[PDB]
Amino acid sequence: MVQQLSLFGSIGDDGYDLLISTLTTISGNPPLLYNSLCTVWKPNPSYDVENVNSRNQLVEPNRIKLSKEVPFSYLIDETMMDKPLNFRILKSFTNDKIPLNYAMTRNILWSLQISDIPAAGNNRSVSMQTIAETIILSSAGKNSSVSSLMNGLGYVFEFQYLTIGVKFFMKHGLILELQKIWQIEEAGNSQITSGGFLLKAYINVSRGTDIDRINYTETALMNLKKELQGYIELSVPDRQSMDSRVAHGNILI
Amino acid sequence: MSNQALYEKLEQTRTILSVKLAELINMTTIADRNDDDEGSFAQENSELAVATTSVMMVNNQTMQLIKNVQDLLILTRSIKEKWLLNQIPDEKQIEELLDNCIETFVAEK
Amino acid sequence: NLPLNKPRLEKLINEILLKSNLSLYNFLHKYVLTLQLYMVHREFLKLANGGKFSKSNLIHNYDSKKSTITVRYWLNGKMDSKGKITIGIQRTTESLILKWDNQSASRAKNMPVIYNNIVSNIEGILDEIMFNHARIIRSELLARDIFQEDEENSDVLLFQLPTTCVSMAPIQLKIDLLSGQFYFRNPTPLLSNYASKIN
Amino acid sequence: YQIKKECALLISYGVSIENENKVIIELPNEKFEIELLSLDLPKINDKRANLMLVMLRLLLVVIFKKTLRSRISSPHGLINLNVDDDILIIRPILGKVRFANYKLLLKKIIKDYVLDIVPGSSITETEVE
Amino acid sequence: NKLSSILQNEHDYWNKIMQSISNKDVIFKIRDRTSGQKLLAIKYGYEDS
Amino acid sequence: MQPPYIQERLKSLNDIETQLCSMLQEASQVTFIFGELKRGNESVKPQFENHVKQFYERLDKSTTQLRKEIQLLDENVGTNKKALGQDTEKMEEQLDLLSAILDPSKSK
Repeated sequence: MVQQLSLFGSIGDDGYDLLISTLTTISGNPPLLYNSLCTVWKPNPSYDVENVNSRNQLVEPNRIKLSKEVPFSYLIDETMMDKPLNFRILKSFTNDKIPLNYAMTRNILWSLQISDIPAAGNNRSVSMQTIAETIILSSAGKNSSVSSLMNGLGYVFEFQYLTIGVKFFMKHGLILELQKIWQIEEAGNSQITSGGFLLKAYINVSRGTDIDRINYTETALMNLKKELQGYIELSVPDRQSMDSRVAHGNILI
Repeated sequence: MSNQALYEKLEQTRTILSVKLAELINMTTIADRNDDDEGSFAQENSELAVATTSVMMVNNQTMQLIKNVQDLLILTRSIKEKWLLNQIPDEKQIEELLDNCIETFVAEK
Repeated sequence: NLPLNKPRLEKLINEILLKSNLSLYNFLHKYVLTLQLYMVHREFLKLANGGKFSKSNLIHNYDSKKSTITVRYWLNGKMDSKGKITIGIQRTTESLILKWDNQSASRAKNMPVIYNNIVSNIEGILDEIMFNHARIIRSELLARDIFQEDEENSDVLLFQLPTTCVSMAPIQLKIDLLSGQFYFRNPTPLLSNYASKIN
Repeated sequence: YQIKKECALLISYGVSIENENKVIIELPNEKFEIELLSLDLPKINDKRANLMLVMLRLLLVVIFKKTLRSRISSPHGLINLNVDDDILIIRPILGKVRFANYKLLLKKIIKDYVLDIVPGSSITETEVE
Repeated sequence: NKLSSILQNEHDYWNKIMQSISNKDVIFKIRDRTSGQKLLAIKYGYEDS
Repeated sequence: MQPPYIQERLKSLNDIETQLCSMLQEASQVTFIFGELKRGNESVKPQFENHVKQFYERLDKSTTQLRKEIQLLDENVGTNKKALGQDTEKMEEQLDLLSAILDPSKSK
């Protein structure tokens, strides 16, 4: 469980290369390639959860995220082994098509994660969100599989998507991510972040009670934002967009 | 920023042109003009204050020309400085090399 | 060559003499002693950054109101003693003196406890105090007759231990001149463990 | 500076520091002196000293590369070098020399107590990775 | 005449500076502690290495 | 050495201040000639037109070229890093030295 303090933004791919150089001028570090695959699961509507205390609202149903890393050998087509595995490959990832299709992901079926809507009030300068996390290491039995496990808990699959981007590690534990997101269905693959990169700068705090640390984290994030003034505008997203409860449906992408 | 420098050089050039025309007309008609017609407007009422106004013109044109040229030169150097500063931009053989080095030291130690 | 404030000194001395009933000499002596103490503290600060005693060997605390310096050494020493030194103005001679506050040094014979010329040879005085404390501890151990005397080396203690059933051999234990922990020449894991236990 | 901080922990094995610019290593048959000196006949072991300097520089470069790799790997990890673990400069050379000395000593012991006593013994030397 | 003589003098020093300086290197302007003016400085340490 | 683009940029700038110096010099000669023209000798009258025309054409195109340079500044935007490899190159050279030490036939 962490308090994640975050700021968001977006950029057009035209400046992409330039942006990268500037980051290396500041951090002093080179970018590192990465990828991931997230699957979202929701409580089964076939089961009537009368246990939701309607007269008191002790709790509301929520959605579970399962993440995993996928090797690049599934994301590189027959035209791309010649180039080395570095960040420049992202320049060729502008098409809505991608080597990883629905059948391979179905064949695949980790990190389990749950979150809450950010803190209310208009006196917050950065998006503060609470995250509860655990890890699944292995399994066994006659039906050892992620799908069977989540159906045993009482959850069913809803959708999935694939993230590819680069990471920058700066001082004080600040992490800056440049991402491209591909939604995947049997109908096909569609790039929601079409013609651009999604930028997200964030820090993690282990204990929410410590307030000196939280103040330091906010100071670092606002200093970073004030450093990038004039190039990219980093902003607090909409509090109602980062809500992932089942009752109301929307997805920040 | 750069647009401000553009504008500043603009008044720099127009001021050069205007002061040039002013000193030209002043020195050309420095020979005082007497015309009986009322249309002409040239007055030399107090004798020596005429020379005072003349040296006035001299000092003004000197100071303004020198200052403008020096400002332009400093501007050019500043541009060049901005140009310079602001523009942000086998293993196996080693294995036998170290093996020979370490065995040589072991023999020689 | 010090940049003395000549005019301020002129007015100060003139005012003192006008209000004088002696006092000027006392003030001058006090200022000289304070300046000497301050420059001694500055030398300590310069040395501590890169000195041999940087790693917690020596700690110095300076008080301007009492104009005295307390020096604590060998923090990891529990042999019924605590290494303490006091640098301060002597009442009888009105001079800055260094005293090694130790009862073992108090009853020790033919061994001076008070030293002068601290500025010139502070390092030499510290080395002498270190060696004297080590010698006192070694002499106490010899008096207890647990370690035999080493003729070749006066700072090495011989402990008799049987390596085998018939063998009866000495082991050389030495005293660190910086922090003062006993150590063996080639300690075995058990020997190292018991040396740490001794420490 | 790294040599000083590393050798401050090797007093128990016969390594000492003379002054702020000199360190001394003693071996049952040899002596090594490392000095930092201001500018103000080819012997047998001159190449030995040059090689020692070269490998010391190489080990420092390796330390720098390890530091950079650890820094890039993760942001949270505070980069505070451990003297017992990270600083490895004199340890490999000293270990090689003393291991050679002990290998010679055990060779002599085996020859005296086995080879000279029991004829026909066959000895094979191997290194295991 | 005075302006031409002086000015060509600083072009002489200017050309000396231009053709005397080589280049990758971390170069910036710093304010001297004693002088207080802007001077060119180069970072050559291993701090970032 | 610097990349060439900066080299011709600095060459153009140097040409700019040399042109400014030439403009000042020509101002000096035109001021000189106007004195004797006021004195009353008409022989150097034809030279006056040439001097004025050359002075004005030197004043104009210099500012035009400087304007072009400042414009180049407009589109040139968007178009310790060495430390990231610095240790590496140091590493390389050190091993090279070892090679020279390792081979006694090359130490001559």
